[PDB]
Order: sequence, then structure tokens, then C-alpha cells
Amino acid sequence: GSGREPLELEVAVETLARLQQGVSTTVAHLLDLVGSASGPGGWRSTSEPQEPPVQDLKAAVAAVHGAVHELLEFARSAVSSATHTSDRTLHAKLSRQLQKMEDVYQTLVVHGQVLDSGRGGPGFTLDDLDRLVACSRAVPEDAKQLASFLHGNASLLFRRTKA
Repeated sequence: GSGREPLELEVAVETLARLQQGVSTTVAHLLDLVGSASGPGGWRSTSEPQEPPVQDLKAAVAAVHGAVHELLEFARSAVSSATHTSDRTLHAKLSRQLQKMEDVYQTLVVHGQVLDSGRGGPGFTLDDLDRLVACSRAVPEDAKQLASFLHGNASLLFRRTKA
């Protein structure tokens, strides 16, 4: 049965390949938007001169994170249905890097959710963005490396027979 149809390595490789482009493409936007933050714009603008273009920043950070979650889901779908008593280090190596991504991905959401709003008057300063742009580069770099671990065990995540 299984209402959902099985996934093949080619589909997993094809669908996952889109995530690497959408992730590398989305992260590029974060740096492209930072260029616009070259200056506060205008001469004087009360405290926290920056604030109006926050929606543009909130949209890019949420968009880049959205593609990563798809990687967590895509990697998760491949990790599932994965069984093989003969092998086990791959799951340990993949689970170690995948679970680390899970813990690291939720840590940025809280740090990122803070940039969205703050109980105090001011939310964050441009300085925090230098750290956010820094963490944003860490998540996608790991997405590419995790893709390599999926390949070393892709044969088990899906099947792939030997010719």
C-alpha cells in the first residue's frame, strides 16, 4: 500500500539538486540585500535609523531558511526507509551530521526570530547582522557537505543496484 510512492536515487538526486541551487541562490540574496545596507539612508531618522526595509530582510532570511528546511525534510525522507545490518557507520556519520544540522538549524531560528522582533524598544543593530550573515553562510555550506554523506549511503537510502 503506502499511499505515498517510493523515491528513487535519481529523483532524490534531482530534487535535492534543486535545493542546493535554491539554497545557494537564496543565500546570495542575503548578501545582495546587505549591499543596500551600505548606509542608514537619509541624514537623520530618530533612533534606529534602519527599520522600514526590515520586511525585505525578514523575507530573505525566511526564504533562505525555507529552502534549508526542505533539505532537512529531503535528507529526512532519504534517511527513512534506510536499513542495512551490514552497514551502520554511515547512519552514525549521517545521523551525527544530520542531527547536528537539526540542532544548529533550530538555534538560528531563535536567533533569527529575535531579529524579527524584540520585547525591548530596539530589535537589533547592524552589528548583529554581520553575525547573522556569518551564521547564514554556515547553514548552506553544511547543506552541500551533507549531500555528500547522502551519496556515500544513497544506495541504502533508496536502492541503486550494481551493474
